Amino acid sequence: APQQINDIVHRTITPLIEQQKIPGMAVAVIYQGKPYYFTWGYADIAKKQPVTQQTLFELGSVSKTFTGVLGGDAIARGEIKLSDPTTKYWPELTAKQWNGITLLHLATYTAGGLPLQVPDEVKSSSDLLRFYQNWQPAWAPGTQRLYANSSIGLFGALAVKPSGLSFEQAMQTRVFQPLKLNHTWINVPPAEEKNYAWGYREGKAVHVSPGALDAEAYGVKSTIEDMARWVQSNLKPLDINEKTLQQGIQLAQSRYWQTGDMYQGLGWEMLDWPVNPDSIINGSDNKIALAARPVKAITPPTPAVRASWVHKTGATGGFGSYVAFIPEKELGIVMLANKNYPNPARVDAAWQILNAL
Amino acid sequence: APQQINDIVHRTITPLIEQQKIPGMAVAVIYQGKPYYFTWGYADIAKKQPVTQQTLFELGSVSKTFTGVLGGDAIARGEIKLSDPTTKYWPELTAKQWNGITLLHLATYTAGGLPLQVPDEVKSSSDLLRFYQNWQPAWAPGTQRLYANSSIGLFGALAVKPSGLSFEQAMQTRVFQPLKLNHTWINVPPAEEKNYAWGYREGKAVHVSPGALDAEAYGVKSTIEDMARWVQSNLKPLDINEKTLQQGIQLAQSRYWQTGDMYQGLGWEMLDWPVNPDSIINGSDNKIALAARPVKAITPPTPAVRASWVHKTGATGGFGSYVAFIPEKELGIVMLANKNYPNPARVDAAWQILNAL
Repeated sequence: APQQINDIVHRTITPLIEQQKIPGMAVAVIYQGKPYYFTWGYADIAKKQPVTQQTLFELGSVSKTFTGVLGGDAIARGEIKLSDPTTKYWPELTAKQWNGITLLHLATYTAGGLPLQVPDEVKSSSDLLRFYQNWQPAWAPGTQRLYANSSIGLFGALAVKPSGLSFEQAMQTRVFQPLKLNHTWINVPPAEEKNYAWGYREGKAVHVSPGALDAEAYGVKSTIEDMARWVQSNLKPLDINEKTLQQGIQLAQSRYWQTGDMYQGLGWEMLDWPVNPDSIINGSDNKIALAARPVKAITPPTPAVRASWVHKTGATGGFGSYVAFIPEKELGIVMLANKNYPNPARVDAAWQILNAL
Repeated sequence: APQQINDIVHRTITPLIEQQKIPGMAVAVIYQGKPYYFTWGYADIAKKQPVTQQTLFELGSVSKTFTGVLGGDAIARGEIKLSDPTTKYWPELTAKQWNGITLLHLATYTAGGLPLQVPDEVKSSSDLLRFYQNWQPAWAPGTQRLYANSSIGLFGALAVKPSGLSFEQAMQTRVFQPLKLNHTWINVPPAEEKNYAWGYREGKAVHVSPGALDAEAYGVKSTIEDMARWVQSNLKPLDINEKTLQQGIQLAQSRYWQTGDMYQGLGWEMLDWPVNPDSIINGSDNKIALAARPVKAITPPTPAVRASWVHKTGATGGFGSYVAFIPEKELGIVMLANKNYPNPARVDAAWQILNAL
């Protein structure tokens, strides 16, 4: 680890952890293409287990970059089209509303108001179908962005339908595997239970709860080393072999919509680089991030731009994560914690390290 | 040349030739990746110069494919965006109508009615400026497809604006060169003069006349060997060294609009495969080909599909050409003639062969 890196790291993360009261944290820095790992604290507080590079953390919403790529793959494979209507994959989706609602809308929260979370009462696929059928939109599709699980989640489920595979089976075989994402799970196997960190909420050890469209919207668990690869991959997709995956990645970072200085990709989110840290930091605020905003459509879209600050935050009840990278500079970082803490906090920490280069 | 290539070729072309009365022709077939050339008659009748595979032909509208790839390149280069307004690149293009006219519109003949041809009285950049200032649309941008030189021609001129290069310089350096098209010209160098075929029209030997936007709309001259390479490339853009050329290519075969069973790409046209010969044969007729047609917007577009029938016809006063390939089959063909003869004749001929495999 080059000093300068170690430096900004200690400088930056130590206070974050102390301030936020974070139990365990793992950090990776991709500098000029190479990763540098940092670890601190506890995965299991009472069992005194440390956070190692093999520690699995709940990525929460970071899962969405996965789902977005997996769908970019499906596109690249010719199996689906963003331009297709939802009903084409869910025939029984008879409601009119569904009319002009495309895969694209689902994928980018522009469907006109689908809910952030899927009701906890919705258990069966059946429940699920009532749910979607009975939903009426507030806006015209493609007019306003409203971050929602029930949206990109549905997109996930459907995007794998042609493949004949289960969401998780496609993910595995289509992304993890090819990428050597050996310790990435939707479901964590017994073999890895020992490495599965505990989330902490109000001082209680906790694990993501089960719910509809979870795998798709927030079910991925990973290690920093994996997240590191995840980063390199996304940083330089041209280097991956699977042609479809390689294309998928690029599709996920293409710009489909604009809202302010942000661009909505598939799963991912981008801003031009050089960025204005404010925008990023403050924008991370759920008060902004979770809000309903009017979108500008990019017709036709702008393919993945090298000069962007690409990134994503995610949270579960006991975990908080963040990802970001500058494709043009071959630089990025990944931060995973067993505590859900203020986003803005995560992004600023991110901004210091990276800004220090 | 495997027999059943030579066969179907002789079987099909030889007659075509007799039938249309074509003075010289050159054909190439791409089979399983490899190319196979066929030659016939003369290039220079009077002089009795045989068509060779070093013989240059005016591709007319086939140029447009080059224009399209050059165009997708520039976008891969972050140099331009299809979603941007024309005025952005030609600021003096102030008239209202130009309003919501994007580069996309321009590249795809979807601007609302620009004329097929640029009046020949239009000589200066000035003349050119009046022309477009005074042009009044027949429809709203993005509603109708109307094949046009003045459309894609301007797309080509502007797309190179930011690179600072002349249209030709950019093409040479950006496209011809990296592909090794050593005998492809917009303007023919003296040393190539002796290999440059004459066109024949009404028993007259003729070469394309100069015109505004000619380079961009129909200015290239090429050989079959080169055209071959052109074909291969297009068949497997993923093999191109140049990242931006490589993307440009796949950008040029993305589906932006649909009209009938056809999809408008950049320069290129495509249909799914298996294709219906009728539709392709009959569509090739100018009565249809040059007719406005309502387009359906592909939102967002469909990235290049491998199972497609991709092609383009082209002509100048004394030459007729055609190209078609099936990326999924590693199959394609090129027909170059020193005479402009019925397109449907070209498409059928082409179909026969490709259909034979």
